[PDB]
Amino acid sequence: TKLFPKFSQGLAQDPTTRRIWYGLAMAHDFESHDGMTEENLYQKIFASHFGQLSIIFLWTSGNLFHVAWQGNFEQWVTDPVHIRPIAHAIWDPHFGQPAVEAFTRGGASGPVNISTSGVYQWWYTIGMRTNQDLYVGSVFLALVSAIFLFAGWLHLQPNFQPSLSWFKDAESRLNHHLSGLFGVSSLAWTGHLVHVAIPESRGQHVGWDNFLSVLPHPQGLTPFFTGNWAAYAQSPDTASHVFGTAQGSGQAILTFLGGFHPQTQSLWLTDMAHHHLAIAVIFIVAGHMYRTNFGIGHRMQAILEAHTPPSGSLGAGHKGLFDTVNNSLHFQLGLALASVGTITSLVAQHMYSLPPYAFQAIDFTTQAALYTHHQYIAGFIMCGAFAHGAIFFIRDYDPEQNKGNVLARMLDHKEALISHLSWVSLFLGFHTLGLYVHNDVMQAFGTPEKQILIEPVFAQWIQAAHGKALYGFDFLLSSKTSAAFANGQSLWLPGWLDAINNNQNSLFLTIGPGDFLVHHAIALGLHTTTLILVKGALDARGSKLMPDKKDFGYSFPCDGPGRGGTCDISAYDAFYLAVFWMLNTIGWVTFYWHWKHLTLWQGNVAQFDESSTYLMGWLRDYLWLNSSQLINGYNPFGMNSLSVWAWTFLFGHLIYATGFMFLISWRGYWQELIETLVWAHEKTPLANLVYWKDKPVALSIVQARLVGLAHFSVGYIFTYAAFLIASTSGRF
Amino acid sequence: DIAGLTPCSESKAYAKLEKKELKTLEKRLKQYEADSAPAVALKATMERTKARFANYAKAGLLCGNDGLPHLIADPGLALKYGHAGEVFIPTFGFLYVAGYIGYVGRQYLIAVKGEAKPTDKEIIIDVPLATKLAWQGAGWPLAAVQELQRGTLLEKEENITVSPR
Amino acid sequence: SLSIVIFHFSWKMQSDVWGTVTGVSHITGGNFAQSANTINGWLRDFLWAQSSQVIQSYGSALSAYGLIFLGAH
Amino acid sequence: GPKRGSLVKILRPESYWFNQVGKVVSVDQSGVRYPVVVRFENQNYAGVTTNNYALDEVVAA
Amino acid sequence: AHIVKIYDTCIGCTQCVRACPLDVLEMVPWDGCKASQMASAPRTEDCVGCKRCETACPTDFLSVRVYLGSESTRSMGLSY
Amino acid sequence: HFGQLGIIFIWLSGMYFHGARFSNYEAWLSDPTHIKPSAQVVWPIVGQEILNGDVGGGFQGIQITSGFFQLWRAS
Ligand SMILES: CC1=C(C/C=C(\C)CCC[C@H](C)CCC[C@H](C)CCCC(C)C)C(=O)c2ccccc2C1=O
Ligand code: SF4
Ligand code: SF4
Repeated sequence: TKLFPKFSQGLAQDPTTRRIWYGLAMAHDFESHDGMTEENLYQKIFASHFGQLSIIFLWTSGNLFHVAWQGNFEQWVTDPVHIRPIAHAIWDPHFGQPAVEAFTRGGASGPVNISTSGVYQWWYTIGMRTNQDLYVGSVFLALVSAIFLFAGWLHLQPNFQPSLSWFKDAESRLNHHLSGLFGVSSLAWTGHLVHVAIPESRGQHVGWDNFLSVLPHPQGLTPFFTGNWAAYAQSPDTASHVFGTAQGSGQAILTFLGGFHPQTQSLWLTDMAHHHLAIAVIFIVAGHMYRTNFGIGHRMQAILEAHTPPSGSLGAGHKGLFDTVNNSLHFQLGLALASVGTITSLVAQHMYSLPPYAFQAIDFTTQAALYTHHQYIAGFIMCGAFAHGAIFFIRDYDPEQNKGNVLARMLDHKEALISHLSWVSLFLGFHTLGLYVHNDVMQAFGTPEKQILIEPVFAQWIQAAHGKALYGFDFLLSSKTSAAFANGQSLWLPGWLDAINNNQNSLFLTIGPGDFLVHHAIALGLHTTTLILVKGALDARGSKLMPDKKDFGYSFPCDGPGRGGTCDISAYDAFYLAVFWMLNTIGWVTFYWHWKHLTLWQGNVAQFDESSTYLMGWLRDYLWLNSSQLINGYNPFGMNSLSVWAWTFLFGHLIYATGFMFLISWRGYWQELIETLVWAHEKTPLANLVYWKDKPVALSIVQARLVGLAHFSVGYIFTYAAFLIASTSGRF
Repeated sequence: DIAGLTPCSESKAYAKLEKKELKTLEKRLKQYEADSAPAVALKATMERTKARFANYAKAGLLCGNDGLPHLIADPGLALKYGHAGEVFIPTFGFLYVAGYIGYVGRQYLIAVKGEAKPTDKEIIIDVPLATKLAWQGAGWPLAAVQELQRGTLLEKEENITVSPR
Repeated sequence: SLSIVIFHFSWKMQSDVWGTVTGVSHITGGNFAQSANTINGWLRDFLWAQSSQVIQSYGSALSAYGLIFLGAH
Repeated sequence: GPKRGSLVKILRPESYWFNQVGKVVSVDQSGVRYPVVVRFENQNYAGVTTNNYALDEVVAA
Repeated sequence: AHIVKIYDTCIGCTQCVRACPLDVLEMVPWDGCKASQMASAPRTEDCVGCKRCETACPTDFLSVRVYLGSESTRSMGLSY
Repeated sequence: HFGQLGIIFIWLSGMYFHGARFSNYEAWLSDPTHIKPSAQVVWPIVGQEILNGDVGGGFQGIQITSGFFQLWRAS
């Protein structure tokens, strides 16, 4: 019995190919491993984190180098408009002269892809100018990569396999991460900012060789050391400062004015300095809360247990939590995932709204790509967070400790929870769809005067409260009579109101019934996806149908056709069904963003506000209208720079349509097939000579379901990305 | 006007869209006779269109640059500016009729539940019972609030329940 | 299979038999015998092409066809 | 146990009829562990309307 | 072999034994039920999991369940 | 079988009666080459009357494709 799946000796004895399959499948499920002990597990996750760090460092340094080698940077910095960035040298023995020529036109002497990854804007904005420096940065990042790998090995070793005490300590790490890894981080961030970048924005090159010879401000630290902190905020950059030059320069270093730099349309480096500085101080002072070995500090368990309301309204309040979290790792995993998911969301939301990169909000390709990519990342992250919370329930949960407190009370009212979620999702669906189709029928009868168009009154309210006075509520930020108006009049409100009054920046666009309706569709998608996920998470312990489901673990295919059939009852399968709704929602939000921004950049935003309230308008005017170029990327005539994108379009369509077969057909059929087939293979003459090792069978139910989902999602994301990029670039 | 709108009775897009609808209507109608049933149909059509535009303008409807009307949903706003005839009255009417339907349904279910063949009464309906319960479904809001004040509509903790809780 | 076969029939007819006499004026002028041996050509030149009247059939007695197109999707 | 035809309230957590009430068919006077026999009027997920139980598991209500 | 487990509610109605297509079961003398018989599964290595038995057993909370395990030539019932 | 047959006869009689009472068939007989068959007509209600397409023959409605016109002329 071959050593296939090592960690799993039973499979290692399996003479079928499912050996190979599942041995691959459960590689990293260290809980489900042989002789798994706790300190073992911990040192394993420790090496894993090392691996992840090394990978990410290699990724970044690799992009750094590929640019530093084959990019158009040092020309690009000159004209930040008519210079498109070079991705990486194209090489292929298949490409004919037409493609070479067509691919050659776009960068320099040789076919090249045009990177749409914003790294150009970023790096130049931070102060990157010359290829020499990019080489330096890349090689240094690779240095750190190898260092992390070596740390992985060294800490694997016996004399450094760490103690479970230093592992499970919490206050120490929390203090160290809220003081050092965060505060000092932003502090050194500001350090580079002020001592390097803003000089370069003054056209002032300051390298490592001479940076020990330049005061970043007229008077070194004297006003601070007197307590005169206002002095460093004097003489800011003019509204005429040609970016990266000494023209229109100023001498303040820590400003607060609001509004974008008028030429860059990118916010003030001085403001960025003061921001990261302020939050650095806040973090460092925050990291002094809890009790390490100094008597002073906090007692986490004390705080928790004290945090329990009278009147038994929560009963045990926060009883038994401290350990159920300080022990169960699935819980922390779920927490961290949900957190970073929300953070990726907010990242995209603020990136498009207030582009902080120099000459960002001009490369619409860059903007759209960045935004939608971070969106999809966040969606995936949250879905996984929920899956892992469910697994925490199925395995690490205990009733005795968590008994009586909020955790128990959850499972107590799970029924009402799920029921109300179902109801809200159902009503949203009903009314939103009905309204849309009424709009469509009024359109198709050519009676647009009849269709309904709700006004986003609340949103206009909030924006007028924000100071965009257009609609004329004029209270508390666009009411000049406002006390806050008068108070903060002199500091950032000027640039703030200016930029919010511009209608060409991405700042607080106007709004209407289209925005209203798509908002409600978004809310519905959110609610129903969360519903599916949480039902799957909570019913993982015990169901009325299968009261002992907890005895089977997280994943299992089915439970026999009896009892009236049990298809896909695992919480695993609940997640497997939630993923579809997640994709649906993210697709909707990205479509809407893309259409409105296209209409903005072109000019007929009226066309958006009209064709955006009925689905036929959406479809015909947005997809079928924007498809015309891609499907012409080549033709029986020739080709162009978009032939590849048309090809990828079609390729994704095929991936999708093939993964469908996975999703729909099930096993026993293919099993009968493969049986007849193997009879043929051995009974035909001269073929029975060779004989395989691992026996052939169809895929297990869950295996097939997963491979199908993979095919589906891959095809999906490919087609959409190709379409989007083709449209934006071939049109702008 | 409100939030940056103007009464449909005044919007120019309103009028120009109307002229365009009528340029279409005339330059389509001029192909038929005057006495043809097609002709009289087209005439009634244009007439109804004019009547519709008249009613919408007289209602004081708001319509921005689109010319297409719009609706506002805040009780205070709609009332302070005479816009209750668009959302408020409709939502209250629907709530009433829906509560009616639900209540008569609940009463039928309960009444037929205490009989010798619930499955049979559920697959086949008692006409007299249906009619009685229908006509008595009227005062359903009062009946329901009274049941609440007696604390009868909600059941105690005796429901079928999964093993954990 | 049946879907594909009726597609074949429709495109062949429209492209190389149909039209009006002046010679003849084929409705697509015969793009078939060169746009029907590539899939991209298929998609664009036949489908994405002929979808025009069905996706602009509004305000006319053909609005029903577009509505049903949507409902069927 | 209670005389035949009496009405009790099932309480076994696993039981499909949990927290419900059913009619006792009969009780074995002998010492079998689940002498209680309870009809019902709402079949479970397999089509059964009568289940057996021990003494404690039920309450005559 | 896939795992099997009887329970004290084995009424001995043999419908388990009456169902299994793999002779993974048999009925023994017992006492806890009036039929004085409790099902018995002495030959797990030939159960393939077809769950006809779990489909049978009329105890309200089942009585005797099956659980899936690893595989072999003997186990999976594959003719080749 | 007898039920199936009766249903078919019903639907056939329906086709023929519609062609008799709500068609431009005689106009199409006068000129086939420019009058288009139309037998299904809509009711002047909430707005579905826009479908009454001018098929010629001073007639309005919806174009049929069944070919009963050419069939009947052939007969
Ligand atoms: C077609 C089909 C099969 C038959 C297909 C099988 C057994 C797999 C065939 C694999 C082919 C021969 C090669 C696989 C090619 C992949 C690209 C391999 C990827 C390998 C990774 C390591 C990259 C099933 O087994 C099945 C099971 C359950 C539901 C539906 C179906 C189903 O539809
Ligand atoms: S799973 Fe059930 S039916 Fe199949 S062999 Fe085992 S006991 Fe018999
Ligand atoms: S487990 Fe069920 S089928 Fe098997 S002997 Fe007992 S009562 Fe009969």
